[PDB]
Amino acid sequence: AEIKKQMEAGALVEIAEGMATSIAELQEGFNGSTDNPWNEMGFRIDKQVIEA
Amino acid sequence: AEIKKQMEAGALVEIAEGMATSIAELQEGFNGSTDNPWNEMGFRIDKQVIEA
Amino acid sequence: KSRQLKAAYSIELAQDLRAVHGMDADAELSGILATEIMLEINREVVDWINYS
Amino acid sequence: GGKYRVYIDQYAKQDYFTVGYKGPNEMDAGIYYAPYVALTPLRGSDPKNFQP
Amino acid sequence: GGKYRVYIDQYAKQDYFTVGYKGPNEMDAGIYYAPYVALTPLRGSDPKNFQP
Amino acid sequence: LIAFDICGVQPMNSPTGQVFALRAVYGKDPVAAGAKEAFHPMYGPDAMFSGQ
Amino acid sequence: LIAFDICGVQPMNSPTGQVFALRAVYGKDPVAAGAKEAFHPMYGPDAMFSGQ
Amino acid sequence: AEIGGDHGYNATNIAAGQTSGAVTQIGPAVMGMVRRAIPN
Amino acid sequence: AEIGGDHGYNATNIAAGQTSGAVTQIGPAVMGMVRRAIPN
Amino acid sequence: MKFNVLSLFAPWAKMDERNFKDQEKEDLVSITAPKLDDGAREFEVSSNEAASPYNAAFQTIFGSYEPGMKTTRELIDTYRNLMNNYEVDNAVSEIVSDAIVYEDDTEVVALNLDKSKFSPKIKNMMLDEFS
Repeated sequence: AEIKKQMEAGALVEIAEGMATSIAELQEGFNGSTDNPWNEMGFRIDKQVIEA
Repeated sequence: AEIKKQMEAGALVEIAEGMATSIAELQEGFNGSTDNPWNEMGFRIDKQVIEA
Repeated sequence: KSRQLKAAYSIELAQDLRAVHGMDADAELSGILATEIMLEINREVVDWINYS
Repeated sequence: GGKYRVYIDQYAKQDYFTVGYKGPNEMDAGIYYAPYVALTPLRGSDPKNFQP
Repeated sequence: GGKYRVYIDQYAKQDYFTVGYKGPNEMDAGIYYAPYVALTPLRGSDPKNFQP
Repeated sequence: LIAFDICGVQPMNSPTGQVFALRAVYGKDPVAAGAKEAFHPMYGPDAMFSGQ
Repeated sequence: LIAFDICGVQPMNSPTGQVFALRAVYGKDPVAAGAKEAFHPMYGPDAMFSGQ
Repeated sequence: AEIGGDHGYNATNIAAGQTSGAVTQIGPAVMGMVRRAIPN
Repeated sequence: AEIGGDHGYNATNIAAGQTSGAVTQIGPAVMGMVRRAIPN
Repeated sequence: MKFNVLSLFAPWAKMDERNFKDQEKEDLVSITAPKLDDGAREFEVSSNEAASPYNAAFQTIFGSYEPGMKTTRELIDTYRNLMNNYEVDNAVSEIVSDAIVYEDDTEVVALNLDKSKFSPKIKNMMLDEFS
């Protein structure tokens, strides 16, 4: 609620942004494993069973 | 000789076994693991010379 | 400015995902990552508008 | 009314609307996104452990 | 004698033989070798010294 | 009575069946407390995750 | 090599496989220490069981 | 008597095909799989 | 961390399709059932 | 799980299934080299004696769409690039013109049932289908 109040107030509002371009050279040179890595996404699983 | 006698005795049995996926899967520091290099092999060519 | 994601996936998992569930899921991981990037842009556009 | 294109902000935090204008041109936009590079895949492996 | 298949164990440790049975029904053999994955090749090169 | 008008069936022609499901995730560890669901319907994308 | 001439294979389409067996039993309890079985290469029938 | 027995409602045992009776099972039949939709 | 993972070689867990990795299994590929010979 | 039921194509598959079964029922076996000369490209499947699961389609998918396909992609695009070049366009247009023709009040390529057949009733129906 407090956050919503500050948002309504215009005091603190939504934002998102891309990464500074210096990473462009650093990352092309990774191009995978590194000290300044890209984060990761994937999936897991689920399953259920039902007795008759 | 002593080993062979023990083998005849049934004390010691010839065995071979594979690896758990859980081990092989993370060889060579994969996914944060370590101290698990792959076993590896290559070859060597020798030379001999004669006199006619 | 840049935006970028890592898949970080193994081998045996896909082999089994295909044999067991009919999915290689490398394509699925690709999907997820690319999807997430597009979702993120959609929000940046909206969020920047609301901000401004 | 056949006049405004209505969209749903599924992430509204409270309850609000934004009304805006977009012209037939790209200059008459208010907000711009010049992508230059987008959703470009990377494929390979890390041969040290040879994972994808 | 037309009765038993004859095979040589080129690595026999000393001197012995083993006799056994396998039926026409694959399920009935005692020993079950059930390959799933075989000879998956890997290849690439080292990013730091480029050895293959 | 209202037999099954709004109910699924999945007839179980064999008792004690099973059903699968899959959640997409983000945060480098599909099996971990705190891991987040990429497409959970109630939540937005973590745009910062792939950005600055 | 002596490949598999003397073994069963039952090639896999799974990381894992299972084999089920039926055992004829007797003495009113299929699961018990001391339970008896009808078919076994090294045991005779219990003639006094159905008998006197 | 030859009986079916039952499961303990232990998802593990159900998944494994293990009941208290005379015979074990192969495992639960597959009733399909559910994935979430991707937002527009 | 898209890890295959594995079973603990605990038949219970194998049968139930339970592993340490990202996904679970449907079941262990049944390969038939053994009957005993009936003597002559 | 995601079984290749192909319910929208399955009624066609039924014809293929029958033909396939005949390949197994028929005695076109005991062939040293794997019976083919020119056509579709083979990929491995489990294959061990009777190992022909639906996953065979999936193994085929796994082992393809990269080898073969990339080559194909290059060849087709190349051919189109050649097609749009000067005198390539002509050579093909003239070849096509001669190969496929149309003319006023004439027939077009057509089925010619002038050799022995089981029945004229069938022949009439074959002509109807040809059209």
